[PDB]
Amino acid sequence: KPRNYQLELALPAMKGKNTIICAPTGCGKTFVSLLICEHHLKKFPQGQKGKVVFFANQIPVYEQQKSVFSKYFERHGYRVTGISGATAENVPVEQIVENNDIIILTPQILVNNLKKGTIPSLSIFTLMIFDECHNTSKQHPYNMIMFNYLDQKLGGSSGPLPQVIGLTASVGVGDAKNTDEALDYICKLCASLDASVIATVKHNLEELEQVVYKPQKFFRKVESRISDKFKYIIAQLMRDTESLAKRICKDLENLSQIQNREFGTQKYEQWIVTVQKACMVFQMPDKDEESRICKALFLYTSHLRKYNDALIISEHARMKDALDYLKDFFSNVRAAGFDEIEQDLTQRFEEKLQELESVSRDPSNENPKLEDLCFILQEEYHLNPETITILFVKTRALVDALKNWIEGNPKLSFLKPGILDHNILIATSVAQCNLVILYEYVGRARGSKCFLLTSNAGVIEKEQINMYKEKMMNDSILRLQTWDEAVFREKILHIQTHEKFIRDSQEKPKPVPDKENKKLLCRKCKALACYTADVRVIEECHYTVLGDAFKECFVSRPHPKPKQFSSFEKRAKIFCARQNCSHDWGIHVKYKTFEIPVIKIESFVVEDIATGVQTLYSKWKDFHFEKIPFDPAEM
RNA sequence: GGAUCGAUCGAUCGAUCGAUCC
Ligand SMILES: [Zn+2]
Repeated sequence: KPRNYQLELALPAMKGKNTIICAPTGCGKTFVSLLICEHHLKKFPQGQKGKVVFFANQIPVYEQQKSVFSKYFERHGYRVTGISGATAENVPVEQIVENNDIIILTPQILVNNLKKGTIPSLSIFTLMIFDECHNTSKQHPYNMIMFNYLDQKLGGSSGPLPQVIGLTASVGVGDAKNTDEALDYICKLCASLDASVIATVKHNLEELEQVVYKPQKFFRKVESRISDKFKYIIAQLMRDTESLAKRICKDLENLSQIQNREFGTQKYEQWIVTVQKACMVFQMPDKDEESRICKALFLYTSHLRKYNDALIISEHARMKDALDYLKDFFSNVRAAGFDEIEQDLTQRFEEKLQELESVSRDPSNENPKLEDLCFILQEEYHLNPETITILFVKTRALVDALKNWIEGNPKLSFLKPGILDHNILIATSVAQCNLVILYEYVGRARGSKCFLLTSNAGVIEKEQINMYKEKMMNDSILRLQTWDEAVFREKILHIQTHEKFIRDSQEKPKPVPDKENKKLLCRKCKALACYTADVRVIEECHYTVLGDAFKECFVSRPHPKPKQFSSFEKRAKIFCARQNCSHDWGIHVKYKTFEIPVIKIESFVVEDIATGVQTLYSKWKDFHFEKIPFDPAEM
């Protein structure tokens, strides 16, 4: 039943103006959107038909919205449907939009349609409902739809424009420090979404917080370990590896010029990636020993990166977990390669393992952060044995490490694995949620706690300034609601005019393609893969090769997760067809009836025939050449 | 495969991590 609370948010939208309706409850926002849809479709006279559209960004929320809209809008006789990645194949989306009223298509589908030519004008709709509209920041599908909307509006051909009624939970601040910058950011959001009112409950505050978030904070700053024998042994191993890596590259310290680097930090991983991407462009004229040098440097650098990841895991998670990670990596790479370099590194790690295993089993080397984590878990469960806790972790390499720790720790047995009956649900990013534990990470059950565990004061200061930013965002929302409509509409119109101007400004023309027939080579092998004259672009995003000689240059491998995406269907991945390379080149797909190995320029190095410079690109867009379109008439 | 977002880190750009969509 619609209560007065759900109507105090819908009143500013039923009048016929664009809003930024915001509520902390999901069910509340859904019911408000349903009431707005009902009041908007029922207000039209006879002869006209409404085409309200809903924008869900995720598949689960899309399914929930489609289900609730189909169950609600039944007695009214409105055709409600939905379009996603599993429905926009060989269906005339124009026929779906023209013959429906409450379509709930995802925003990427509407962006693709507006780009293709289907649905030329955006005036076909009469009410747009953006779900979680605080994502309208930059280049987002919501922002691209709003760019088309503002271009058709300010362009001087404004037709029957639709209402752009939004829906969010937090208006968001971004990186504002003073109240002026937060007000500017909220005005920029309201301009990009083109709304004149920010609906927020200012009358019904009594029954607001009965069944809402109502969180709490229990910051717990901890210290790191001191008896770091494992870190010392791994640092000695990495120093030996880096020392024996300089036998072929004397200026390895010269290739990456940033600062002093230390083992076990993200800066070391960045230095590793930089020295990898810098030593992969050698131009030795032998082209035979140069391949061995590049492969040896790639192997040493991959081993250093794995050791650095193991150090970070041992710093955050347990020691046995980092040891298991290193053993798993070594066992996985042992079956792929059999060269003397891999043998040397594996035998060195095996020599160190006889002592690393004894060091890991030492009960006096337990992490203190895991210690007081299990302590606070024990005390909170002794306080209440029916608490469904969620433990957020930064890396996905630790969501399973902490699960193994919970399953192995004898001091606690009441917990169950809940990697995302299941008591604790160890997740990474997003129900009851009776307890949250942000472990090194930077809405119900009134009485729930939220413990933040970290070994750095940085996260504590960031959470403090985040609470201050939430307070200042509430104050700025009150200040904006205090304003009238005229000056606010003029301000948002000026903001969107300036944004349209600066957007028309940054228009990069077509870069002049090189008429030279440059070629591609593997990363860790430097073997001739294919000439760029043999590369065909499929849909301005995907690239493939049609050469018969290229068909034998790779080897297929079953994909761990195949899923078709509106154009193709995945079948397998492709690897380099050498003795001990096994380098990830791309993915094998089917377009309509053919089998095509679509490659990625990330795992490739470009070599020119004119000069001979070896360039390394990241994405296809940065790579400029004669993009020959895919011709099905050939093969 | 491609795009998008967020966090961290490093010289307006780049790297890593995580998530989303097509
Ligand atoms: Zn290769």
